[PDB]
Amino acid sequence: MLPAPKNLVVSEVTEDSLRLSWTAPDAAFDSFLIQYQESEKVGEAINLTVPGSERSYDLTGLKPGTEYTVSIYGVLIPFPNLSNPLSAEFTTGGHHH
Amino acid sequence: MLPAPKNLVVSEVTEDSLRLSWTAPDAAFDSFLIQYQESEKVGEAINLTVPGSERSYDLTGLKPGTEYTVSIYGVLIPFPNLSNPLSAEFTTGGHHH
Repeated sequence: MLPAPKNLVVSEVTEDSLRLSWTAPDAAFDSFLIQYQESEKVGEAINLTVPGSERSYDLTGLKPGTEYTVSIYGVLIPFPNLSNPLSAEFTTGGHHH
Repeated sequence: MLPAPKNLVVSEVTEDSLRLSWTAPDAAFDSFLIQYQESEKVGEAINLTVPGSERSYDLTGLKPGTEYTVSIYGVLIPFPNLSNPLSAEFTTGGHHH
């Protein structure tokens, strides 16, 4: 289990936008996943992804006087799993020039 | 350790091309990595990736009467690792209309 980001805060609160900020734990991430949605309306979260270098993000296109539930996760993208190799030597037709 | 693909074979041998074929083990892959290079020339492998649905691939742009070392690996792309979420409820300015 990777440690969660810490201290999710808001600033630059307007009628249609919110600046999110957070702090990195003792592990670096490739990305942060930010999920958000109106706390009351029935429906699905909107998913945003930002590079792991980032510590703030501006949410935009929001509604005035409205509560939003915001969740942030650290994301680590593992290297792919490789099998053992299978090898052969194959030779094209004709003669080498 | 994922099991290797099996039975790497060649067909449609021409002066400039080789059809590779192989068999899947008792595990499915997202992709196969195919590395190939002239067996004798000093230099780097060429890396090709094909979807895990595939069981043959045509190597092209080759030299006549030339031996190529070919290696194939199964590739599995894991789901990303997620931290625990950190959540908050934030509220935009103004009044709801």
